[PDB]
Amino acid sequence: MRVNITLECTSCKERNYLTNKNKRNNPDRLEKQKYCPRERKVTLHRETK
Amino acid sequence: NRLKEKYIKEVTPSLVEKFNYSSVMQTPKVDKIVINMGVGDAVSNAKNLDKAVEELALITGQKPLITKAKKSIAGFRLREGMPIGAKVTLRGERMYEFLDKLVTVSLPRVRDFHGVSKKAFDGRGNYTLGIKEQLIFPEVDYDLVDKVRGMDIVIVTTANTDEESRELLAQLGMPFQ
Amino acid sequence: STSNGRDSESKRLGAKSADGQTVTGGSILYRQRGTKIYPGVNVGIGGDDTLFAKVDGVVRFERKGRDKKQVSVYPV
Amino acid sequence: MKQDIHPNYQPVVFMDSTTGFKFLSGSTKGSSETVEWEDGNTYPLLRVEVTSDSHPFYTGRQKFTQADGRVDRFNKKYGLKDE
Amino acid sequence: MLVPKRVKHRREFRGKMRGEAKGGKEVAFGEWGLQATESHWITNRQIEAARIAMTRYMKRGGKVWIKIFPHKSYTSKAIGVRMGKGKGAPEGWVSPVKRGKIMFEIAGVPEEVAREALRLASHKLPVKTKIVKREEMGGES
Amino acid sequence: ITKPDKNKTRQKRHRRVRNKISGTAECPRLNIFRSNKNIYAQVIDDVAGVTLASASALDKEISGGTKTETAAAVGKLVAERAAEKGIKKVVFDRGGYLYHGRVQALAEAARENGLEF
RNA sequence: UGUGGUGGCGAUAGCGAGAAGGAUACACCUGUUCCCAUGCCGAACACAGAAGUUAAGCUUCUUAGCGCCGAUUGUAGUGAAGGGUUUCCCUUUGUGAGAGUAGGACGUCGCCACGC
RNA sequence: GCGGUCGCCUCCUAAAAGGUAACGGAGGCGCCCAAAGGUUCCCUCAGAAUGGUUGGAAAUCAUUCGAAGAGUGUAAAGGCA
RNA sequence: UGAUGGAGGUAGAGCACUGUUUGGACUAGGGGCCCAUCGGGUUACCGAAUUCAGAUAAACUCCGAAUGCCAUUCAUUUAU
Ligand SMILES: [Zn+2]
Repeated sequence: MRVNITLECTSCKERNYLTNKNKRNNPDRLEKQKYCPRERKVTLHRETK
Repeated sequence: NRLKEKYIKEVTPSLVEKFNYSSVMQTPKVDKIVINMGVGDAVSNAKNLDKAVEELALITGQKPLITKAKKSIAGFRLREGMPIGAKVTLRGERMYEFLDKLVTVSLPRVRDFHGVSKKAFDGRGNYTLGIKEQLIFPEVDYDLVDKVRGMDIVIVTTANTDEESRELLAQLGMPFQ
Repeated sequence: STSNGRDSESKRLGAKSADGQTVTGGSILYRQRGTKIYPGVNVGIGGDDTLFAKVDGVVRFERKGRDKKQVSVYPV
Repeated sequence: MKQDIHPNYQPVVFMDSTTGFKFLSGSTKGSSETVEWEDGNTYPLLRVEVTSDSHPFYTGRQKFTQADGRVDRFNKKYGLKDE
Repeated sequence: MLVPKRVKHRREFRGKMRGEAKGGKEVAFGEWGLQATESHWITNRQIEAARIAMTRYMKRGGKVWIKIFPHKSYTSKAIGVRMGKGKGAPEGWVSPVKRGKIMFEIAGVPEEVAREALRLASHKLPVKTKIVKREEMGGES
Repeated sequence: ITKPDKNKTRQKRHRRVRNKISGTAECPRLNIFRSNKNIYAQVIDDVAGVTLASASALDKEISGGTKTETAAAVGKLVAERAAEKGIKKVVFDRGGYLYHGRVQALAEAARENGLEF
């Protein structure tokens, strides 16, 4: 079921974070508001495609 | 309404007569009316509560809830979180108007005419006086109701012993046998 | 024909400094699993219920009436 | 009263087939005939067949010539033959 | 191979115990009783034999009191099996008795038949006994 | 039915507030006390246990009844008596209550009249 | 000095039982228009008021029925010396519990305000 | 030799700091949850007795007694009102 | 070595918790069966509501020792 996953900054285009999900409870892609170390500002992060 | 007027006029000084109360605050009032359509068959088909709520909304002036389960019973096919029954509380002045409907209309429209059974004691001022049918009230539609289940009424007073509640219900209609 | 012979390692709990010491900042005092002794003055709790000393000083032990005990640090 | 999710009610004055008690309230409705000032200015149409005096738990023993339809359905056709 | 009395399990194998001394634990039901004044294990079957040697002198009356019960269990391996592997299957139900404690008690029968039945009992138990009354109380009644 | 008391619940709420911070060394408490007809307040240090300044509703100078306005007057009195003894950064007790009325009436009247939160 | 608020100290502070009170204060009670609220219900929660009642809560006083705190003394257990069977027991020397009790005990200390 | 076992976590053996072996005595693990996480508010359980239509020892109710006899994703300890 | 404060649940007691248990009082009510084809439920065992007395535990505890262990701007002797 579960999958080790990585996040993607939607502005600076980097692979920043790493976390988990359960791919039958969450069919669509994750979106959380996290902190980007490159831009030093809170930025939306999507799942890496 | 009628029944606060009876408390102000006749009920309270007759209570001070028949129990020798030293102050008016000692007099027992009435608090609640609790109603419970205990269906227990929405687990089989869920469209059984779907008309029990329709009947309770007409009978009361409120809507009922839907009750949870707290257990998991194998015999009746029960788990946690199961829709079973439906409470209706009553407070304020809708206590007394519903009691007016109970004293006047309802209680004399039941076959095997006897009124009120005198043993509902519980020692502490609570007469759960259940209802067998559903067709008793004036607002009941033969073209809508099918099942022949019934109601619950939990009369709740602040009286200590049941000698007091008998005299209160004697001074509030309530045709005991 | 035995299905036993399994253990965990020993993980070495217990108080790691006595009373009356001179105790530097941020050192462990009484490692627990499960809160057996609550903290008092200048003592905090980590993730696995251990007990520090925030300020430099002297560890002394107390008790909360009847049930459970306290650790507190007085500078000085 | 929580808003919008409670049923319909108007303080409807009672009546009766016999002697017409006019004091009370109600919830259901109809075509209003006697909006009455001495009571709630509402419907009269709750017109119950029962006085709670007509039943012999309050007034006394009054059913010998009780003369009600289905009662007379036997007790008029041979009821003239009875008496 | 007659076992009268057992337990309900909750643990199969138990550690072989270590008994040193006791005291008190006097007559209170019941009027005439033994005292085991050494210390040993006492099995099931000895208490059967003690029962029957009691009751065949207790004809039409007189109470029998059994105050000791086999809680613990021994184990034993086979013959031909070496040392080695796990503890063998438990066979038997045996309870320890130290000094001081009282094996059995009698009441309702005069003294002579009492001492008859008690010496019939104590030749079937591996402990040196005595015979003691309910001697003195604050109220004997 | 036992009618339940209405200070046992308030003091259970005090006990589950006062675990975190009283902390009244020189940044003391405030207080908020409902009744049916009054509003009281105190400024308390620990571990002296000794108050510093206070005011109350129907004792001294009133405006209305069980109003917010009386509470604003009380907050004016508390903040003016406090700053005559050099106190800046008091800590609220919530008491056992909420912030809807009769309480924020004390609070934001006490803020503007000298105090700091 | 009464009452209310508010703190520490191991329930010796408690639980049960009984009596008394409304100067102020507290509380019950009246009601919902308004801030606000009920998975339904002004029961609470929130806000307006003040006809009355000390019945309840609260406060004061009595009480050793349940619970709490209990000395001294006797014994089991045991460090260090020793002696016999060696499974176990006994003797000198140091330390002593757990039970079972005489007994203590129906609180103590601190601050602010109001009324008197 | 044939059997069984090989890493990790709990309890006992373990001699009241910690540590301590046996093919000694008992059980689990190779995950799960986008909320079962963070904060801010509010709340108190299992049972028993007595009455009440379907309704039955055991559903929804109502009053009273009830320091825990409950719950804590999962084995066992230590905690938590 | 002496003085002082503290951590802990061994020995022994081991009842209040959970397991194992022995006799007496009792019905709320069960009996193969009754008095039967409405009340006495003859006798019977009595578990639970209970409640007296009496025992037991390595994986039971309301309690609880000598001793060892860790510490000290402490004291005496010693020299690590
Ligand atoms: Zn970026």
